[PDB]
Amino acid sequence: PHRYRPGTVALREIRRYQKSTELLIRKLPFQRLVREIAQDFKTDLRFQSSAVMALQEASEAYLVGLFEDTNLAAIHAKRVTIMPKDIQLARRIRGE
Amino acid sequence: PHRYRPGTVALREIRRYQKSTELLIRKLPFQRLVREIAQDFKTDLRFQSSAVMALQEASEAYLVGLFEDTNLAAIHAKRVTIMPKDIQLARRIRGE
Amino acid sequence: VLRDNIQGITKPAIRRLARRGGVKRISGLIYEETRGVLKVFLENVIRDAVTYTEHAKRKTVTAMDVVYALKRQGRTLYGFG
Amino acid sequence: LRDNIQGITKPAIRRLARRGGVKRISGLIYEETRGVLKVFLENVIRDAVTYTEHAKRKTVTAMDVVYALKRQGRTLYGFGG
Amino acid sequence: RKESYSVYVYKVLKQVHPDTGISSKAMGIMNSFVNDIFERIAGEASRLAHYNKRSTITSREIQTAVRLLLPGELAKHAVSEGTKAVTKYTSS
Amino acid sequence: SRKESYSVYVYKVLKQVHPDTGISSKAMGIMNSFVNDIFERIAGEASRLAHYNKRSTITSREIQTAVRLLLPGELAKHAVSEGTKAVTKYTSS
Amino acid sequence: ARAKAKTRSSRAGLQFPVGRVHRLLRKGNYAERVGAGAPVYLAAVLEYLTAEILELAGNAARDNKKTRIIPRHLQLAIRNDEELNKLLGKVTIAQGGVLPNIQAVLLPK
Amino acid sequence: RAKAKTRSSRAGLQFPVGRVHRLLRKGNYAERVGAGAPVYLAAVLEYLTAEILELAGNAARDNKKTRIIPRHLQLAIRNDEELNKLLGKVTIAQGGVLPNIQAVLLPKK
DNA sequence: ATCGAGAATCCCGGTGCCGAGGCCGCTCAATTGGTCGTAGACAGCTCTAGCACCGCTTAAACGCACGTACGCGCTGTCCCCCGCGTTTTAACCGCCAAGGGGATTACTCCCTAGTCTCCAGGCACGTGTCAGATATATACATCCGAT
DNA sequence: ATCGGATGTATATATCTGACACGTGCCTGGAGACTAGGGAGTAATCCCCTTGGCGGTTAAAACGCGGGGGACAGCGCGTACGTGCGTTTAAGCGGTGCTAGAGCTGTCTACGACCAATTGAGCGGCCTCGGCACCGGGATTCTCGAT
Repeated sequence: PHRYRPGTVALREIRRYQKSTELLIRKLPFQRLVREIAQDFKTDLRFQSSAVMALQEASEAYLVGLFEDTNLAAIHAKRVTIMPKDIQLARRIRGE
Repeated sequence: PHRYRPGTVALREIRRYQKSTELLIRKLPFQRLVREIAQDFKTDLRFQSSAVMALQEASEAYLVGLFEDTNLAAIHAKRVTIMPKDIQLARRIRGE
Repeated sequence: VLRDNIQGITKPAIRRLARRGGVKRISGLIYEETRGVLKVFLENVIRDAVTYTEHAKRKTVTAMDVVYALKRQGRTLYGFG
Repeated sequence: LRDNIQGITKPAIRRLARRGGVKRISGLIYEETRGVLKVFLENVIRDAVTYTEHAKRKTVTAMDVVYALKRQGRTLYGFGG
Repeated sequence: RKESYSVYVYKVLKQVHPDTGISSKAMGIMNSFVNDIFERIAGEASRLAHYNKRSTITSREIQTAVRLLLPGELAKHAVSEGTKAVTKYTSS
Repeated sequence: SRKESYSVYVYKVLKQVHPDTGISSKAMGIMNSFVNDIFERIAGEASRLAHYNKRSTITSREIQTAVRLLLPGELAKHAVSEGTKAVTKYTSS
Repeated sequence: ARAKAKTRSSRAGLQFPVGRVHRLLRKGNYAERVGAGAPVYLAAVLEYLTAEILELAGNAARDNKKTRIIPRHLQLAIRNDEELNKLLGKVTIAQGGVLPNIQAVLLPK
Repeated sequence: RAKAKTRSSRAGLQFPVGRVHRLLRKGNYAERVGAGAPVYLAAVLEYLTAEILELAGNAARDNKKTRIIPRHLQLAIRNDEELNKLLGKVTIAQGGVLPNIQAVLLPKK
């Protein structure tokens, strides 16, 4: 049967998700997580849909930038797979 | 015919220069460099002594922080020596 | 009361975010670390957003509160508001 | 006037690395460090001279340096302000 | 009444790309950009006025703020784009 | 008289926390710059808070919200407690 | 008695509102007084920056065979220009996506 | 006149309520300034100063010094995690750096 | 180093749909003419600190020789993440329904800006003095080369 | 593992010295009294956007299964960076002089705040058809298993 090599489909996914501008995170689970987190600050708190969308956009942008930094740190260590130590180093150098 | 093994005195001067607060950079060369850099922006410019001291303190604090990030990046790549690639990665992740 | 919604940030979602970030291979421990850092960032933003909402004597978190919180933390989101 | 970048000697950079916790240093660190230091100094001094020129002065005060450093986020305590 | 720069951004667009439109989301983003740069330059000008013990914000305050904020030639043209306008405003 | 600083008040607080400890001139200037920086941070955050809500007055509520926004949790709770105690004592007399 | 009204923006040859910028500066809690030429200067700078972004945004829209500008075109224009990227390096654009970039080490040999 | 008592003494503070009120009024922050705002701000500033000075005095005692120097202030700030977070982007002149060596560089045998 | 099967993706044309653009009615904020207070532009004086110069001393930078240990390349193991097929599952969309609270206006009341008078807390200015930096002698913690 | 030589810290003591802290005069800014007016707290109301639920589709998530490629450990090499020593350079350090210019003072005029009509620029409502999303098809290009 036809089977692609382990490297090419990841590159196709990279190109596909770099051309697009969509979210790639499901809206309802993210909204549920936002309400769960906000429940620890004020009880019976209502959210505006624009606020949830803004939170999703900001968190996604932050995660994408952190992932570029993680990829840079992985390549620096002569690696292709990103590891949690790469994320930790990126957050340390950034200041988080 | 007495010698210290490599790294012993290199382990020294870390405690020595982290225990101290002196500038470690010569005053007159740094003042000359500051005047040379400033003479490009404006001709016949005077400097207060406190201004040059503030510039020196800021520049050394920035360099020490950058060298800390460089050391972290070098350790991440399973190395002890710091290389210009380490400085480049630190500056890239810091957003500079 | 909601619980265990951090697991709703699924492994394919983190994989897609890594693909957008330019990542070819992803380790198995990336997902938990990413969930943790996402949670930390989300509490950091939401605390300030709820502070802004409470100062206005409002019970609804508007998008302007989120925008102000992000600009306070140095994110400066464009679009909303 | 000219060639004052070499006044930042290699032992000075070694002492700066020792303060930063560096144990072993390659030979190319000195030139890269001189370049980064020059870039940082130009970035700070340009705004310091801008603040000086706006005030219609001919001397660069420490306050101008402090204001420029705050404008780049490198807040400094000890020289007024 | 909600006020924005939508008509002004559209007018600027028509004299740069006469046959190009713009979406509502992009217009909102442009409004956010204009408000952000407005408050950035105004805050820098206010800081400059406070530093020099001046109680007024003049055109040179805005000029110095533009020099401090905008990087490189992006400032160099903008200052000119500012100064010419003031001259045209001065000679009615 | 041609200059104003916080050296008197910082030294008064120093004698309360450490009755037998002094402070150098450089450290006193650093403390003055720290106090000035925190003053600007809180005042600017309060001004932005008053702008966002279409208010024209900076009150204790704006300062309290600015303290909550700027300072970290355990430090901001104690700062809020101290400010509330000061406002209640001032209002009582 | 009074002459025909002439707006300040057209007097300075601008498209952005000089009067609105003057009003915002007066009511923005920036200084006790606001000069006459400060709103003109600020409006000119804002209009110049708007035109500078819109030119590259229209170029990017044309490169995608589109006649309208979407946030993707604004993001591409800002991230492609070095000075615009520097000015907006800490700015997030909704629905803008990211710039296409793949590291050379990840490409197939 | 029923004699003058400072508002700092009325609020049980050491920082000047009147000076803070004057600075808030003259700082172009808002059109009006409330009565309790200088009291609240003076209390917060006094508490923060007390925290800094207490930790700096502890550092001076640990260094066998009866006078606080910038090194003690830097040690106090960097050894407290929330003080460090508050002043993360702040440089202390003549403050030095916190003594710390990575465990990898230490000799292993 | 080639060749071909097969999957991924680009291009052309037709259909539809909803939102950017244009037009009109209508407020209300920008204009214009005018007066008045005062902010700073400018002339002038001062004194101080920034720049230039010189001689001496010695701290530090530089050049060089030697060694060793660590960066780098190569090789082998194996394990774990990726591609892919099959089976849940809950995200999403369309739709309905109740009501909570976010915008609005009216009213009034009290909190703060503003002004006058008074007086005392804080800022230059000066001076004693001891905390600490430095120098000298003594004791031990550690590093290293054999053993 | 272990011991002794050889350094490099720590420790105790004397000895200046120059910032630190405290007293003192005085002056300018804070406090008390009093008044007017607008910002905002408080009531009340509307309606719109949020929350909650439900049914059907199906795209996305979960899970298992090869299996090949990358992570990692080990080994050898050789060279580049340390450590120390001798030599040279120039940085501190202490004066001295000179003057550019930062800071402070006194007029006084142009510029901005403020106010009272006036009206046209811009905002809100409302069509409306064209850019773009989608589908359906074919054609083109990239990838991998075979020589």
